[PDB]
Parts: sequence; structure tokens; C-alpha cells
Amino acid sequence: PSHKSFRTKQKLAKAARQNRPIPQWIRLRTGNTVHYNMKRRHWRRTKLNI
Amino acid sequence: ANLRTQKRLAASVLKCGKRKVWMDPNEISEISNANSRQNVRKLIKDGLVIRKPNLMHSRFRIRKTHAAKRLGRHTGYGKRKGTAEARMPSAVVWMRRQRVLRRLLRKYRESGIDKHLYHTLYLEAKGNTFKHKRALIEHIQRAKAEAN
Amino acid sequence: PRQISDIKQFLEIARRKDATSARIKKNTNKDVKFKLRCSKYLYTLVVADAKKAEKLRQSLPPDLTVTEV
Amino acid sequence: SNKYIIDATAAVNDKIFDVAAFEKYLIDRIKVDGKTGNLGSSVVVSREGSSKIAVIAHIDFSGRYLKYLTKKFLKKHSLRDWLRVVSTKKGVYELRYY
RNA sequence: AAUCCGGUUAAUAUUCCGGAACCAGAAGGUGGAAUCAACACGGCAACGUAAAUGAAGUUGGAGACGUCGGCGGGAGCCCUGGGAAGAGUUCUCUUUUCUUUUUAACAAACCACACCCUGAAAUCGGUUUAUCCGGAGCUAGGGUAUGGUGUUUGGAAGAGUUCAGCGGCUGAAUCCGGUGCGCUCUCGACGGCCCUUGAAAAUCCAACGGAAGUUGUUUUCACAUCUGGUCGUACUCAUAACCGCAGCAGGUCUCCAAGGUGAACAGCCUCUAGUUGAUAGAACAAUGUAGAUAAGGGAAGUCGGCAAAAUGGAUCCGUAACUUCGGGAUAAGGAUUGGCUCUAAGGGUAUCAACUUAGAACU
Repeated sequence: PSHKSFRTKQKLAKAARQNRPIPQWIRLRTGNTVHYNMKRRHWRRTKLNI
Repeated sequence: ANLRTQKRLAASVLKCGKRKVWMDPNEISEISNANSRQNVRKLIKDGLVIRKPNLMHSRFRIRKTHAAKRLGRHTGYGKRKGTAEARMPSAVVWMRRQRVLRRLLRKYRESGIDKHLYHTLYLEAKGNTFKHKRALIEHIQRAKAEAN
Repeated sequence: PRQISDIKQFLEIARRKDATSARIKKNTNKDVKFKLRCSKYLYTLVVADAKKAEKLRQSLPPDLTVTEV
Repeated sequence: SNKYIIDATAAVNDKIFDVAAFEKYLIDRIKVDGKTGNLGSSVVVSREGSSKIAVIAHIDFSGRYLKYLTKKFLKKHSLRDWLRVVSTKKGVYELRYY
């Protein structure tokens, strides 16, 4: 809700930052085996459960 | 192409609903260029965005039928859907009656019936007698005249 | 806001250091309102007479900032 | 007492409506006390110059009603599209094009 | 404890902007007030006044309270008579149909069930819609208190709104009233109900008490002066943002609530606002789902009147057995209902305001 605790907003802020696509220059590195973010989340599909 | 953002801005600026917002359909290119509230205000100033008048809700028929109903129209047994108590409560009728009788009653006392007559004609007025102001008047006229 | 019914009170409050600015408001009924912005209140004097209006306006201290409608 | 003007200087310049239509239509359809033809001394139309329509009424009688009656015969003469009634001053109306 | 209005963004506002306030805390300063008759006066009184020292201790109040029912007041809304601006309509009719007519917190002044004073009341009076009150002082008369969501002004018209021009600017208007068994909220004074009597505390104020105490003392008085941290604040709150595996016909607390019909927050229709979303197109075969109707008969159908039909509002008349006397009861049975033109009553100060019943014709 609008009424949040500071602890909740911190966890939500980190969840937002982790819910981003991968930088493109990561994909060009030597020995790179990472192509797409395998930990992506959508707000309807998976819930954060905090 | 898309003018949904422009319509929401226009409704907010014009202080009306998006149903009341009108955009000149021949100025889509310039309206689409307008992307801020300053731009929308300029469009409203230029006349390219107009707040349309409300829909018509005239009370002419309502006023006419209420003018008919005060003369005694549309008030028969085929028009009464509520009970007599529902359409006019007897509690209101008697409360109005008691106030009318008592106001006239003390008016005559201050004018010059006395305390004894006012006290008799009051318990009697509370006792369902004096069905209207005129009936109380005639009782007052016959009272103290048969005595004098 | 405060209403002042005395002209010399208006001058005295204007003389007081808390006065910051003054507004002269000319209404459509030829009645002027002399408003004085202080630290705590907007002091307003309603002068309905024209001749008392401008003698008061020239009576206001020169250091005070007087502003048109 | 109260005094009203309906300016039609543009109309008389362009032969849009003439004085005769103005005067007769006003006289015929001024609803004084719910009736026409009872103007009397209370409401008198006394035009000055061939550009005015002056109405002097001794009773409450609204300029909106003047604007009402004006718009009536502009519709009758079927050029309401190119002519509209606009108020300029207190109790004075006049005719405007597009 | 204490914030309002207008404005502002693509997205934030009681938070920003403009304007206007308010609260708490702190220090001393200025002006006034008390005091060598130390800690003010007036009023018969209720109590009033800009002030008007009050420690420890004690005590009191506020905070702080159910539910129902009508009654009265206010506010907004609804409604309404004129004026003014535009707009719709105009074969004809309509001095009309519609829209716009706005005023916040805050600040000041103003404003009558309880109480007081004189006076003593039975031929008892006063009085509410509702029967309570009075020799424990009625009525009456004169006072005191309580005092806004009231009035008047400041805020504040410069704002907002509506219109007419000009190339941001210039002109106008933003007016004067009514009404009520109306609606929502609220307030007041009451009535009913209980083997039910319907929180606490933080905070705040007061009293009793009398410690201390020419300058000096005090001063809950009017003024200026400074300050106000931390976190929440977007958006959804649901026939797509929540939970049901989902953009699921399910579920999920609550606030605001226009007009007509009508008893009604019913149903039906409309104004503001919102939406026009749910694979579409063309065809009308059987069967089906969902609605309708049917001659004559009228439960013969069926385990069973299952489903359907029938009845239905209001007014008037009439109403059995039985009964725990309260009911049964809308028992059962009858009649009546439109439109229109009229009168007849029912209120307020010659005149105004308001739907509510009784008829009478005519159709």
C-alpha cells in the first residue's frame, strides 16, 4: 500500500534494481556464458513475498 | 495519430470530462505536436480544443406537470401508490394542527380570553376537539358569550 | 487577517519595523483598501473617502514600499 | 423609465433587415402581460435614425427578451448563419457577422 | 497541538508556487497592569473585565463514550421568482430551453433548555408532536451564562467563473431574493429500552491550601523575535494492477450520492462523470439454453400441481372458526382507480407561502 515501512521500500528498491535486463557489453566478454537475466520477475506473475 | 494523452490533458485543463472535450478533427497534426499543459492551453486559446456544452436535461415537462398537480391533477385513486399515512403522515398533520391551535390560543390570551379559559381551551385542544382553526374560533365565540 | 478602523493606527503599524510592504487597492465602488504586510498579519484599512485616501498615501513613510493594485 | 437599443447599422447598410420589419415584428410579438398589441404607454418603440430600434419601457422588461425577439425573425428570414446578436453595453444590442 | 484557498507538472500536492494563517517550545525586549492600604476592581446576585504572585500537599473536571425514536436549528444539496451574459430551438408555439452566476481556513464584532433577582401562586396555572413543572418559589418581569457550519466586515476579488474584442493585453458581468413532513451531515433539547447501564491512559485546565516574597517585586495581558527532526506520500483498490495457477461471471472493509415517476437508496428513464470493453462475419436445419403465446377442456399429467399460470399498489366496505385475548387478519369476500374543467375545505402577516384530502360534472 501507500503506507510502507522503510524496510519494505529498501527491499522493493533492490527488487526493482535486480529486475532489469543485462548490460550488452557483458555479452561480448571473453569466456562469457551469460546471455539473458535468468532471475527476471514480473509484478503479476511472481510475487516478492516479503 | 494517438491523441489520448492530449485528451487527458485537455480534460484536466478545461475542468471537465473527456466526454466533454472536443478537438478539431482537421488539426490533428498540430494537436499531436501539443504535448504539455502550456501547449494545450494555447490550443484552447486558439479554439482548436473546445469544452462542449452539457447534454439537454430541460425541466419543462416537469414544471408543467407540477403546475398541473397543484391545481389537483394526477392525484386520484389510480395515482396513489403509497398509503395515506405514507403520502401524508397523520403525525405531521396533528403536530401542525396543535401548533396552529396553540399559537392562536395564546394569541387570544395576550390580546385579551383569560388564563382560565386558555387553560380549559388547551386541554380540550389537546383532547382532539377543535378540528381546525375555524372550529376553535367558533367555540371561543360561543364561549363567554353564553356566559356574559 | 486583521481589519483596522483607525487611520493613525495604520500609520503607527506602518511606522513599526515589522511592516514590510503596502498595497493600495482601488475598488469599483470608489473605495480604497490600504493593506500593510507585517510579520504576523495583513492589516487592512478600508477608506471610503477619496481625499482621506491620498493624504494617507502621502502620509505613509517614504521608506515603506507602496504598490499599485 | 428603462431604455433599450437594438443596433442594426450593419443590417441597414447591407439591406439585411429593414426598419419596417423591425418595427412591425416587434410590435406584433412583444408579450406585455402575456398579450400582444397592448403596448400602451408602458412600452413604446420610438426609433431614432435609420440604424436604431429604441424601446422605452416603464416596467421590468428584459433585454434578453429583446434578444429573444431579434433572433426570432433572423431565423424567419433564414440568415441566422451569417448574423448573430451580441450585447455591447447596458441594454444595447447589435448584429454581428461571422 | 496546529493549514486554508487559488495556481502549478507528461507524471507530485492540505507536501511544491503565490497569498493568507495556525501550533508548540525558548529566551530576554517594548508597551501596559498590580504593589509602601504587599498580591486588581465592578455586579444585590447569577457573574463580568486586557492584565490581576501562589510552593509542597490534596481534590475536582475535561480527555471519556450505549442503542432507538420522533422534534427543533444550521450547512451543503435539491427546488424556485426576477436581472444579466452567452448557447440550443424557432412550419408554428414558447417574455423560454439550457449553461454561468462562486467565496476557504483564519481574524474581529455581534447574537435566547440551564442559573440569578424582585414576587408569592387554588376560580391552580405554565407548557411539548410526545405531561412534565411549580410554597424545595409557578406564571409574569428584569437579568447572567453558554455562542457557530449564524449575521456583519477583514481574507477578497486582485481569485475563480462566464462573455466581448485586440495582438500577452483591453472591456464588461460575476446581481436581488424566496421556499420545505425534501436529501446528506451536524447540533440542540427531549422521550424510550436493559436480570445488557454501554473502555482506559497519555495529555490539559481548575480549585482548596498559604510556602515564599524612592526602590524593587510580580504580570495565565497586548505586542514584536527564533525554531520545528525521522519515516510513509507515484499508481491500482478491482468484470485486468489484491486473493483464487490467469487480464477467472468467484471473493474482499468503507466515504461522497443529481432529476422525474413512486411510499421508497424499489424498478424504469435521464444529468455530471465513465464506458462503448467481452474473436468476428454470413446464414436461419434438427436438438438445445433463455424467454413469449395458444382454440376447447382444466390436473385427465405426475410418486407428488414439479414447473408455469393466476393473485398483487392504493382507497372504501366487509371479515369466520379458534385463541394464551395479544392475535388470527391483507382472513375470507366485494366495489373503486384515466384525462380534463371546476369548486370545497385545511395555514402565515388587505396580502403571501404550500401539497393533502373530499366531491361535482364533462370526456
